[PDB]
Amino acid sequence: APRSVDWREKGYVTPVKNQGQCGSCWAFSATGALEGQMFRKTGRLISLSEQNLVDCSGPQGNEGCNGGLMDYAFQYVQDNGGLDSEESYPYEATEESCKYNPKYSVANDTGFVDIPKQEKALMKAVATVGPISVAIDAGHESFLFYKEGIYFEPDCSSEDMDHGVLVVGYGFESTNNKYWLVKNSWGEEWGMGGYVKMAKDRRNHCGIASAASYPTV
Ligand SMILES: *C(=N)C1(NC(=O)[C@@H]2C[C@@H](S(=O)(=O)c3ccccc3Cl)CN2C(=O)C2(c3ccc(F)cc3)CC2)CC1
Repeated sequence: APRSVDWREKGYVTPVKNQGQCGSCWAFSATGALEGQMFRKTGRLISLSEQNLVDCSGPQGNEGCNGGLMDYAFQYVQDNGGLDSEESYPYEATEESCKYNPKYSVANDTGFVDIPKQEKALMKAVATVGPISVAIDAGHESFLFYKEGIYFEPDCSSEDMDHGVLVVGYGFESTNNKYWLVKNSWGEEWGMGGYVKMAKDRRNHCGIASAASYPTV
């Protein structure tokens, strides 16, 4: 694979969003990945509706503002035959009745791919596909209060993940210096404009390769 990848530089990635006081991280991870794959396919970047996922993907197993899985979101989009745009179905950070309207659908998917649970495989996938949904262990004050540089938490778990985010690339600092470029959903005042550089090739730090996946389109 290349030594560095950054899909943001190719137009694959919407600006950093903010989930607010709703446990919808999984919905932002899933819209991020689908935004990327729709861009790959069509050349058009259109921001997608997390609220549509929050309100409507219960049947697939998601739990609204209480949590969910990116693969269940990808399944919803396939089952449903569409997903509305962010503009048409804006984000409210609370649960409400499903208001999906097929007239405003701007995305589709045909399923999803679960990546092997190794960082080499995750790198392969990022290098070829685009941005990738990942699970991480973000349950640490060091993460909540992260500002700069490559994030490494000695007490991170590779099994107990609690937050869905989006890998948009990877690289290295200087010339234990590799990182994953990770888009969060906590607004642009957290981290590096809303991004974190997660330690890469340090034995699956924080579980970043433990539940990685993307939608097929
Ligand atoms: C986001 N605001 C919150 N976190 C979750 O909803 C996370 C997202 C996924 S994950 O990325 O952690 C994960 C973990 C293991 C395997 C696959 C994935 Cl995609 C699930 N989340 C959770 O916190 C858990 C969960 C699992 C199943 C479920 F139905 C609801 C939650 C505990 C793993 C809401 C804080």
